[PDB]
Amino acid sequence: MVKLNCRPLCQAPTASRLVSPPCFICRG
Amino acid sequence: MVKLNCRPLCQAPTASRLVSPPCFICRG
Amino acid sequence: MNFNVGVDFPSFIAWDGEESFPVKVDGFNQFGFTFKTIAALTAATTFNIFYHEPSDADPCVPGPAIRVPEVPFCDTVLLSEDGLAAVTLPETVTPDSFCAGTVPCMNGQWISIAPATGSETNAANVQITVTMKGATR
Amino acid sequence: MNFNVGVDFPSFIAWDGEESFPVKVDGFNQFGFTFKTIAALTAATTFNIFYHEPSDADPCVPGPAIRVPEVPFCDTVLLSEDGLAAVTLPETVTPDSFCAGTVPCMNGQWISIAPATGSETNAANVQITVTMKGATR
Amino acid sequence: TYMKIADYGQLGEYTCDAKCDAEFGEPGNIRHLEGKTYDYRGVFCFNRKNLQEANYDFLSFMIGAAQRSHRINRNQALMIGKGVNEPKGWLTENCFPVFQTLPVDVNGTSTPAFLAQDWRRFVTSFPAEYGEARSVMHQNVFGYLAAMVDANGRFLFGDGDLTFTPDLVRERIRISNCLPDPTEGNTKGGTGQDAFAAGSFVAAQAAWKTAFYAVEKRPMFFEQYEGGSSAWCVKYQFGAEDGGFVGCCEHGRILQI
Amino acid sequence: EANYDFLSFMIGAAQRSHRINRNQALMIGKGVNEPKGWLTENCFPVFQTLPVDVNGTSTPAFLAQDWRRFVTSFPAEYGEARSVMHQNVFGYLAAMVDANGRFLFGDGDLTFTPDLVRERIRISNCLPDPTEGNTKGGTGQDAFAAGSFVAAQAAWKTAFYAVEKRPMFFEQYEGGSSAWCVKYQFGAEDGGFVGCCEHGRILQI
Amino acid sequence: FFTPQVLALEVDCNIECASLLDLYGQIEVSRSTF
Repeated sequence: MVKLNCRPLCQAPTASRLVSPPCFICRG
Repeated sequence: MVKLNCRPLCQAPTASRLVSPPCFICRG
Repeated sequence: MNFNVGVDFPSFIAWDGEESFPVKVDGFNQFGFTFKTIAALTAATTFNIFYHEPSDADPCVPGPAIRVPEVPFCDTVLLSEDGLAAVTLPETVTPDSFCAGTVPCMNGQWISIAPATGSETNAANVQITVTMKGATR
Repeated sequence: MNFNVGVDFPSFIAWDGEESFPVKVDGFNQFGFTFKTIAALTAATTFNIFYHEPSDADPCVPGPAIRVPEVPFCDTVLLSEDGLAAVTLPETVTPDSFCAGTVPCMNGQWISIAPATGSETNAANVQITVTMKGATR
Repeated sequence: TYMKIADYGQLGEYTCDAKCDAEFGEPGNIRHLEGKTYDYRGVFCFNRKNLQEANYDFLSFMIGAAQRSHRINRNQALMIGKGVNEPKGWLTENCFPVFQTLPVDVNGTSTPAFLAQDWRRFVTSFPAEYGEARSVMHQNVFGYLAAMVDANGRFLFGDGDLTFTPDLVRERIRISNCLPDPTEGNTKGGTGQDAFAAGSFVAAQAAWKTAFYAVEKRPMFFEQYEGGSSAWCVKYQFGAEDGGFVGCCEHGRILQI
Repeated sequence: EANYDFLSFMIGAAQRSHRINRNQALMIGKGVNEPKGWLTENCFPVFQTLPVDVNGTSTPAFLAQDWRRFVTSFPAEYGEARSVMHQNVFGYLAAMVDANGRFLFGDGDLTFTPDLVRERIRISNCLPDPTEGNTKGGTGQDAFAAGSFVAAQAAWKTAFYAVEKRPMFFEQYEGGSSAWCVKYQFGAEDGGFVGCCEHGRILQI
Repeated sequence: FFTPQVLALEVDCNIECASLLDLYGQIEVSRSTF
């Protein structure tokens, strides 16, 4: 049939939000 | 002459609240 | 790759909650018991064991229901006041827990279990069947 | 000297003649069906096989009844409709002479058997049980 | 198949003295068990024309793909695979003791948190009578542990060198990336909407040398599947088979939320 | 004909029941035809904790400060007094936090593992765990039980004594053992008592 | 009809207590009373 390869170009970027432990709030 | 050895089917969750020493408030 | 584990160890309905069924064990040499609950129990339940002989009218149908006598092992601490074999399921058996049992002394050709009187309402929520082991023919 | 084969090959009620019952197999690795006739039938009786999955509400309660598919093999040249796993006990079947079977490919958590459309009235006089083997848990 | 010692019932209690006789205690069990293996095979077809007059080789690429896919699929099934036609994954049986942490409220919102209190409590809540038992988790959650801060602002681990470098392993920590890494990427520890997720697996800690086993019988085999080849195609066939199973899910504990 | 061997299995089970029953009796034995358990002896110096308050709702609580006070409050002239407690208590202690966020013990090591021999502390996982099992009953609210055995400490070389007379003996019961049956019998000889319940403290809630 | 063959062997998964015996005083009486 037709393998139909694409290879997009735009490549538009990523947005990892690199979160990290918040401040220690008392339990209860 | 019962001799009724037995077992159940699949067991069930084990979620024990992992409570932990809270913040030291103040004796006073 | 489950083998056809029905051609040997064939199971048969013994007590479907409200009806017993005599089962022939002559073709076999060993047979156990399998108990199951379908709902929550209220009190402990009791069952009496019966056996049947070839009826004189037909050599391949069960006869009457003769009570099975209990045979004591060693280290026995209690014997039924009648001396007849019987079983009982204790209270607090959740209906997801199979139960096993076996009488070590057989007699007759057919076996049967019946809910002992007074403990038959809960028997509705109880199912009993039996498998075998031998070929012998 | 019949060993207690309740444990080590237990069994359960699969089809009493009035309604089906899910029988868990996940705790085991081998299993099979044993059929038995309370009397002679009128025509060939066919049965559909179903398997289930643990309900999202609880991992130990029967969910929907998924239709297990038929799986052929080397000498299977009679592929039926939509490749569903279904069996059929023929006529000329008597009591005191049982039949057995099992599904070659397993999937799901517990199995169930239902009277395929057209055999219900006749299936009302058949008893189906399941025997397991190789429990690992 | 193999035996499984269930328990050792009580035999002798502490008796009185007006008894020349004695007392019978009930015995335990031997609880025999069985188990099986599982298969893994497949095929592919090439076009002899494409294969021969090509830019370069494709076959060895496919063989390496076979080996790597086999290894990674075996590992992932060993982790999470179901019992149906596969070895049962120890993570899915839900009979290992799995705990979860209370959600710290944030002025009105009880919110998921892998508070260092919970981790230190878990690692020290394990019967040492079972011997040592190693823990496993994802690298992302480990780095999350390394980044925990106090109410002041100081680091909670290695304050003053900007790198925690905690000398792992030497204390029970074996980092893998096959685990479901409760930090989605590195975006799940968000006290705000980014909260780590209702009931998500965090880490594990077990004595694996007796908690789980893997049985190995058949290595990889590759045959030229004659009968599918048509002098215009070629079809190879391969296979390998093995299995795995939990030993006893009481030699290891699991974390969740 | 058995596939397994019941004999050695029964022997091991009997020795195990011997050991575990001896320990459980020596600890909580109810006097009659058995050594009186020094836990139930109930003359041993004991001290409760303080009704710590939070949200103007007092709750039984317990701090490392109270623990150190209980440890150092011993009459040292009595001699060295080993302390004992469940492992879950050790977990509770190694997981104490200040008002800032720092660990009260081993700050910045992910654990707290000293050698519990110079620390004069020992663990028995069946010593009644003060926590209702680990964690579940632990602290704060809906947890942390009340008037419960937290820990013990004593000069056990003079606080409690154990007497040993005869080890385990096993023999085939000749009487009653026919050619169709067979029966075995066994026994031992042990006991214990409390020396003087003035050599050790108890920490309770 | 096939024969499953033996393997594994000795999953036990059973625990005990500690040993709070050496701390107590040891006495070895020969008779039954003291």
